[PDB]
Amino acid sequence: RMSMVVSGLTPEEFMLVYKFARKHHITLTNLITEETTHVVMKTDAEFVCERTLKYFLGIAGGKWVVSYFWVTQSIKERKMLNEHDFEVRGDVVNGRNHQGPKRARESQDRKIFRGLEICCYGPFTNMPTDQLEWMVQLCGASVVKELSSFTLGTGVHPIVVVQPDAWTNGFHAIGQMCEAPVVTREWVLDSVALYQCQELDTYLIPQIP
Amino acid sequence: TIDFDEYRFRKT
Repeated sequence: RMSMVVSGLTPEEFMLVYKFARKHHITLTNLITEETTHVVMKTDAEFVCERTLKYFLGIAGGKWVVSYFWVTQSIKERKMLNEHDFEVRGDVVNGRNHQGPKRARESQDRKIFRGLEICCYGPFTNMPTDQLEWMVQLCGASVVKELSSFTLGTGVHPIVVVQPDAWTNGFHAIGQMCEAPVVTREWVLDSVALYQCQELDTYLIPQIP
Repeated sequence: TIDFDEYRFRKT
């Protein structure tokens, strides 16, 4: 069972992946889903990539996140090489060797956002709300559509995530309508990339009294 | 029809 998406590839490079996929009989799609087993990132020679939605969702699903060099080197050697040898080591934002992709694959029985309830509040850009909500679900969070539906239950802890630069403002007034902590979206992305629930401290959005 | 102009999240 295999199914791939690609990220950061040129059309010419995609075309080689398809040929590769076809020789080895691997399903290749445009969109990542629960069915997806492999995420092929464009990388440099040290297996460092850029952060894309597929990158985040590949890690969140505990999928294989491997260098495009996996494909090209396999083509040259005329056999399917070990995913383990081409796994992404890190990314250009959070560190060239954080090993987020390996950690997540091995850590699906102890998810970083387990026991949290998360609301993706207000506008977001370059990333639809439903994909952000989906990301944190894969990482174990409960999704809340509206601030007033946060569980008052000690069973789950609530967190509000917002992207301030999408606003035009009101995101300093969320703390007047509930007591849940308000952090930027970068808290999620960094948490997912590192596959480590980050301290809120550096991500907190100060609220108006 | 597949996407190519994926957005890259570089803090900012």
